[PDB]
Amino acid sequence: VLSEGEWQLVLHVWAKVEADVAGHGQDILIRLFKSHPETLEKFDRFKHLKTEAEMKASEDLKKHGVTVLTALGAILKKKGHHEAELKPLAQSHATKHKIPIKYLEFISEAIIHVLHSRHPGDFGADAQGAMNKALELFRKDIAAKYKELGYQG
Ligand code: HEM
Repeated sequence: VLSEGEWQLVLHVWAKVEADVAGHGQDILIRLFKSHPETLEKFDRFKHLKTEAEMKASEDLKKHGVTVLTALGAILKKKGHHEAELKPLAQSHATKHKIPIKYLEFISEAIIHVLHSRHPGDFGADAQGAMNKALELFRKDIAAKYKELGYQG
């Protein structure tokens, strides 16, 4: 469980994410796609994009980056009590999108990278630690839904 201390750190950097969701959402998906190319193959919708410059020029990709960060933001502000929000999310990812839990680990890593680039003084070791925990709790609750459905672990 995150402490109320750790959540404060989490929601304090998230409030600045919210200052430019689109921006952050674009950087995050691009990092994920470049670092883990197989992840791009899960999107029929963005599969055509070949270069970083193309990804950057895609307004539709920018639009999906807000969709994603918007769903994450709502979960995070629930501080742990996110079951209604998480559920539909795990359902669609396991069963429609077929996204392995491992791929959820790579986007976490992408998020924590971008946050670090964008908000140094706001994302020290301590907040990095808190965000990592929040995303592990995310991963863990989603995993328990996947196993219940007969996907991944
Ligand atoms: C922070 C983790 C993530 C969050 C909060 C998130 C959120 C969303 C949401 C809200 C949607 C639209 C509604 C729905 O279908 O659920 C969506 C669509 C989707 N997500 Fe995620 N997602 C996450 C991670 C991933 C990852 C890692 C992948 C693949 C590598 C993935 C693949 C997709 C695909 C294929 C769609 C369908 C989009 C479309 O074609 O319109 N998601 N995601």
